[PDB]
Amino acid sequence: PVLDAKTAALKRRSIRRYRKDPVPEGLLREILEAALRAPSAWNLQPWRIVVVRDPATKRALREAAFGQAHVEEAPVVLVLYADLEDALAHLDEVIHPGVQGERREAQKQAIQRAFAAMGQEARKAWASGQSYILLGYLLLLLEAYGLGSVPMLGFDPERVRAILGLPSRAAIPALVALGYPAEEGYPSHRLPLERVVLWR
Amino acid sequence: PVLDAKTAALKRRSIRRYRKDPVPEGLLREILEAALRAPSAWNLQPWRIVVVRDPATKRALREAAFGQAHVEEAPVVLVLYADLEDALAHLDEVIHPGVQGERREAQKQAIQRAFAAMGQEARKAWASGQSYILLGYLLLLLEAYGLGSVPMLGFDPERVRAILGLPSRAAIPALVALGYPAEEGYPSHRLPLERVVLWR
Ligand SMILES: Cc1cc2nc3c(=O)[nH]c(=O)nc-3n(C[C@H](O)[C@H](O)[C@H](O)COP(=O)(O)O)c2cc1C
Ligand SMILES: Cc1cc2nc3c(=O)[nH]c(=O)nc-3n(C[C@H](O)[C@H](O)[C@H](O)COP(=O)(O)O)c2cc1C
Repeated sequence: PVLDAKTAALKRRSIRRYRKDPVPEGLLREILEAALRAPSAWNLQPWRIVVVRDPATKRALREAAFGQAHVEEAPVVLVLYADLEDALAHLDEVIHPGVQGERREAQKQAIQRAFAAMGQEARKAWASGQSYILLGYLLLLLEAYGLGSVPMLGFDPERVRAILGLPSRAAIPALVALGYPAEEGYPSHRLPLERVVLWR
Repeated sequence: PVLDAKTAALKRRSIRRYRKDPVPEGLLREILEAALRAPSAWNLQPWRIVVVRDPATKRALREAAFGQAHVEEAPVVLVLYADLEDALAHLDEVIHPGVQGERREAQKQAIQRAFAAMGQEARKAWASGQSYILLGYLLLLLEAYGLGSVPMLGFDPERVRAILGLPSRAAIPALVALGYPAEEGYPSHRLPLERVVLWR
């Protein structure tokens, strides 16, 4: 009974306490397959995910996340990383299958030229930005399936790269702890609509 | 009959041709109120939205977006901008209402200190990243309500800032054209799950 998207967005709160029940791999795969349909500029999809269930690795990530207890307690921690260089080395995988021959090359050169003119920090920030569209899809879908989650930026990226063996060029836009909820979550407010939106 | 979140994510395609029917302001406000419940680091919510319906302004934005015709043809264009300095000047609006007295100050100083040590480009990229979580929520909700959309980065940000009178420090993570669909949209692929996800 997956929830409608409006109820999911209005009811979500971050959850930091979880039941001890495992999350079935079949259920996780259905959620990730739907979240990976998120759109990105030029269909580049620079996002990459590590699903961490091993207890020793979760304990190591808890230390990298300044001791946040939910990293170790949740049944599953997702590491969302962005690898622009892996995307650019495999551009034929993201170009539309109908766009072939000479059209494919012109699209591929325009993309390579745009990124050849950018530094390492700018590339990481661009690929991280696109990865946050996928994060928005994933948080709404986790709520719609009845799972709780907390996205995190409070961690040392150098330690996370070392524990998992990630490339030095990768950016890590978030860790996400998830599982079946054992708490309601705290009420949080948002700015009034009229403070954020201007009508023209 | 808002769609369930899984069907919305799996069926969405970008739409670039629209009917001439207007989008009622009451319907737009319900969608934006649900999308503005997206989460952000420290609840900072650095996103700001301009709803553009004026025909002359849409024509000016079409030129700024290198002539993309859907900017002028859609009934509504949303301009998503990020203003980190406006968020930091009003930190009392985002701090939890129960966190008062001395606790409020310690939270506010930690936030101000983190951003005082960053340059203008880094601040814009950080606020743009958080704004893409809201973009993910908004694209899924527009599909769930039966509207079509296309998010865009193909535009000159200096021209958009001038047309709307935005601050020089603002980043513009996307323009979004939307309306009732007049086309099915093109089929697009995503990478295989096993290419993007590693199980540990
Ligand atoms: C990108 C990002 C990073 C965040 N980092 C942390 C974190 O490191 N630890 C934590 O407990 N919550 C963290 N949060 C949770 C946010 O504080 C929270 O989403 C926000 O206060 C609104 O609360 P809600 O998610 O309950 O609606 C983060 C959220 C996002 C979107
Ligand atoms: C941040 C962003 C910027 C994009 N910019 C443009 C644009 O300037 N013009 C356009 O026609 N489509 C643009 N697109 C649409 C993308 O090409 C498209 O989302 C992707 O090819 C997958 O197609 P789908 O959205 O139909 O699933 C953009 C998408 C995103 C997410």
